[PDB]
Amino acid sequence: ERIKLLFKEKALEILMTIYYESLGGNDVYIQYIASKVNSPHSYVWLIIKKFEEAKMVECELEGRTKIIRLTDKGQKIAQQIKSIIDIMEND
Amino acid sequence: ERIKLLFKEKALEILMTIYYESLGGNDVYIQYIASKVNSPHSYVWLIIKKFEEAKMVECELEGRTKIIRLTDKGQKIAQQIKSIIDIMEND
Ligand SMILES: [Cl-]
Ligand SMILES: [Cl-]
Ligand SMILES: [Cl-]
Ligand SMILES: [Cl-]
Repeated sequence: ERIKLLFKEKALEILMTIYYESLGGNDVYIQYIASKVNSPHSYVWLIIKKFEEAKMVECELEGRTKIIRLTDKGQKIAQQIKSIIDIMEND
Repeated sequence: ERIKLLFKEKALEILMTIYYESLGGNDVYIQYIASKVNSPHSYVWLIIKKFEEAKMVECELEGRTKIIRLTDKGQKIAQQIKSIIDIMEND
């Protein structure tokens, strides 16, 4: 909510979902991101393409499965956002 | 624009305006923030109140002049956003 004050909530949760899922050791599937966030599949896809345009993620097809990975740039950004979230939540 | 992808552009520019103005040594006046950002005075005031609620700024009246200052919390957040902006702009 203080988060909504500064961030686009939907795009943020997509980015951080990719971050935590990859950090945990999972290949990140677009379907998985959808199950975790409050957006329809088509909206997730749209945001992923925007991230790709911004050189923050790369995606590739493995058969019928879309896999998303953070670029070094996307990773740094997610890490910094993680700290902002921490700071915002700690009074 | 990649900024708009993740951030609320209007709130962001208000926060960073406070950050750079204070860093330069100015008392930050609400009127000044308005001259720098693309928002009407009343919208700036609304955002400032939200920041105040989030304990990121404090404001006070000096006569008829509203002065805004970042709290330690607001300062840390602005600093982290500064790095994100830098990262986003450097390919
Ligand atoms: Cl992997
Ligand atoms: Cl990379
Ligand atoms: Cl001062
Ligand atoms: Cl303080």
